[PDB]
Amino acid sequence: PRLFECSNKTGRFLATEIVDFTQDDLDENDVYLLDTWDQIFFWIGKGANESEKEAAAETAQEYLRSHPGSRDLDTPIIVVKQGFEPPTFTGWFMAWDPLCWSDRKSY
Repeated sequence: PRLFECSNKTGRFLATEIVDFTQDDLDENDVYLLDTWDQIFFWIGKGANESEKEAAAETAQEYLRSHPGSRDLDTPIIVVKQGFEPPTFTGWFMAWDPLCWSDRKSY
């Protein structure tokens, strides 16, 4: 439910948590972490450094430890690339998306 913007300034990576916000505050290219019930959605843009995605990935696991379940952490994460916004992920937000009918258009 809560995001996590972690990016490096110049040569050092910085980890910062971001309260459940909307896409409006969603920076252009940054490393965010959206932990949902089914699984955590890892959104990685094009600008996001290779290290940021790595550090921000492990830093998030720390929070997951607070969640229930036993080996729920073993579950794999759905990697996301820059330029793809599925109507499923958006549902994880508090503000519904009009693109939720992307499937209704078909059988």
